[PDB]
Amino acid sequence: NELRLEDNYVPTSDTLVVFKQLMKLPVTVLYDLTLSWFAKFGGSFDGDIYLLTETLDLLIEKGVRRNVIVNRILYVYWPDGLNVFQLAEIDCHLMISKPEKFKWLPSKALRGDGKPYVVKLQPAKFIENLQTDLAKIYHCHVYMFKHPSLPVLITRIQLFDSNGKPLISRRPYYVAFPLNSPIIFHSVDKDIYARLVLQSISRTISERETIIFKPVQKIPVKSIHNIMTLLGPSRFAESMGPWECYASANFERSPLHDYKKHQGLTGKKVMVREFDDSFLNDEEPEIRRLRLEKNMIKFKGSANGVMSRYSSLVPIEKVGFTLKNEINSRIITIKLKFNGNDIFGGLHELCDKNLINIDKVPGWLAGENGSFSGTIMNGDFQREQ
Amino acid sequence: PYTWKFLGISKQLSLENGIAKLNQLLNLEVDLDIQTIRVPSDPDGGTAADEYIRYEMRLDISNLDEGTYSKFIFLGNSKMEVPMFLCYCGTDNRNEVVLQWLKAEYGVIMWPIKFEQKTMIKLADASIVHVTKENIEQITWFSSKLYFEPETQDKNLRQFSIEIPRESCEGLALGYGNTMHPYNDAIVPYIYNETGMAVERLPLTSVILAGHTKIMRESIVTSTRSLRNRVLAVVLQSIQF
Amino acid sequence: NERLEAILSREQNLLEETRKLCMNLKTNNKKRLTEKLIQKDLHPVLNKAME
Amino acid sequence: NQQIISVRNEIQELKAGKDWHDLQNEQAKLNDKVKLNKRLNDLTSTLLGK
Amino acid sequence: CFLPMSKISIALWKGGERFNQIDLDEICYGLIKEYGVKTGLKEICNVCLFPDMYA
Repeated sequence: NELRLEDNYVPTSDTLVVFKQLMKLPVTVLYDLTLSWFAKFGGSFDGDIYLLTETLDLLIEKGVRRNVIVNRILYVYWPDGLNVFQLAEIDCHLMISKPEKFKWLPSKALRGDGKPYVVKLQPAKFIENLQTDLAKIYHCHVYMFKHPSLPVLITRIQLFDSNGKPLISRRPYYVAFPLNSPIIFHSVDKDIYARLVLQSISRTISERETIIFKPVQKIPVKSIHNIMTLLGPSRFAESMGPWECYASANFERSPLHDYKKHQGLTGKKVMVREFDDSFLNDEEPEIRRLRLEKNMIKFKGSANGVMSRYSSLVPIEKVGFTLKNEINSRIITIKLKFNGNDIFGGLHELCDKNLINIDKVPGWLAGENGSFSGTIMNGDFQREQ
Repeated sequence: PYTWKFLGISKQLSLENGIAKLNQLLNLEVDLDIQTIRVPSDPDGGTAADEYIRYEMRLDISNLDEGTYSKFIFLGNSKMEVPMFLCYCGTDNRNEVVLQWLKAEYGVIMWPIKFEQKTMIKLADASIVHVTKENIEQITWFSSKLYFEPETQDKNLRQFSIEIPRESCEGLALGYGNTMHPYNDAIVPYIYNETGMAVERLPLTSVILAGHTKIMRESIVTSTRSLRNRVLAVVLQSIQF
Repeated sequence: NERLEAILSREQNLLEETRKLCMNLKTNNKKRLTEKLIQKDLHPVLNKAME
Repeated sequence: NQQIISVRNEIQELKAGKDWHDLQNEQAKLNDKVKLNKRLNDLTSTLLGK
Repeated sequence: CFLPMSKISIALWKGGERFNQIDLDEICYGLIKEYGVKTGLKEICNVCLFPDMYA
């Protein structure tokens, strides 16, 4: 059952798609990349490692464009094609550089009666166990790397199908494992291959007891950094929006700190709000700056703000809110649908333009439960699946 | 789906002046309709201010050709500033030939019709209300939804919608009580009552009823056979100063 | 096709064994629930517990 | 392929189902309850009778 | 742990005769587990001290 692919294998790939893909990379990452590539697989160049150094050094010393070096890589050093390990390294640097282009989707791990289970994934064991299970079904080549700035482990999985005399590659599948969290991030794809990969991952983790994977949400998240704050292990996972200051915990100092600069002793100046409805009937620049600051606190949680200034901590693309209430001994419901880039950020400026009243802003509309489309019932928010 | 193009009149004109001389330029027969009815602004009583005169005719011979069908519906007053307006549907040469003929006849000049939030919502009130042959007013309800398109930088919030099931519409008007303007006292305040957004201040794109009408500021779209009378009257007051 | 055919036959055999064990466990649980504690030998201090 | 997938899906579903684990749970409670009654009845006969 | 820890156990005698300390441990472990500490200790006296109330 040697269906796994070694590092020396050269899968078939179109030279045109890889031609434009390498153009997106800067010269500095295309320089050192080929140097490690020659140190592992060699090349068709008539020289050793040292000769390939000054020849490539001359190109970067001349400030030459990105096009010619890509042509040299594709048609001179490796004219036949690119290896499977070689292809995986390219996507590794693209993930680190620009993470906005790649989708993500959460998944919760449950076992037994439903208690959440924290994953204790190990790199060495997971590589062979996943390969062994998928060897009998398809050709599998798994390569995982640790995120440089985050504790999340990113796993790259590809499936190969036979045909062009040899086989060809398919679309990749990405699975992200947080360091310590019961939630698994994975790329969204509705394919028969995608279902097999996710199911096989559940089995190899369930060596102790049976574990099921359930999709928490339907709408994907644009960035890995954004999805790490909302659902990964962090202090901002639950408290957000108006409660963002609690996660930062900057307002309260240590009990052993000096008492001279205490908030209670110093005090603060705030605007007296009027509970009488004068918004429908509709200046001091000292009162105007308070009006802008009142909207500043409600949508971000702090007067200074935590990261122009209208952007939120994490953008949300789609939210669906259903509000239910009982009037005249019967249920009255209304459905609100939103769409945009930063829905909660966009709602902030509408208060700045005095289009909507800031006092009568519900907590869910303010920005609480970011990216959680749910139904509000009797003043409480319930997750909708 | 029939799209209606709206249009106003500068000063009151007479249209039945020369139906014989409106045809030879067009080379086919056009009929005439003379009609006036009561439009009760208040159910208790009505003054002489609702005295309305309406004209209607068409330009066609072929009933099979439903696509090439157009109607010119006139209605208006004679005592306020703007006497009347007009509306038409469909695209054809017949939608303008008469229009030039009274371009150079009476000296009235036209202008596109402008709608904003103060008017757009109240049109659905006249659309949903019904009148029977016994002068009894009952309301046929529809699940209205609203379209909002706020202008913003970064396109952070470019379009959002509010949908109301109209059984919940039923539960709102009954709570307020018997009202002749359901969207004054059951619907529009309730959106501000719960979510705190002012519908009128926000830029509104469309108000959609459940399979009856299609209201947008640029043009009104309705799947009915012909437009009603309360709709035209409320349009007239709205465009009045 | 031949190798995967054996895999299909092997997995469904384990599938039947596990399901028939669960069905047997359900029948055994009903057997243990009745005739073992509701009869006359019940303990009055456990009668409140059974209430 | 889906024949393998569909079968494998319900292999995990039956083992990870709440009902199957409930059968395991009810086994422990039923075995414990009969044990307590047997011992508690045994001592009462010993304490009072010969 | 570091918080204070409390232990509960019982022992009974019949005119100076010591009972088996083994079987008396389960009957006190499960009786107060199924009814709580507050109520569980009440029927310990009801069973040990009032055996004729059962017969």
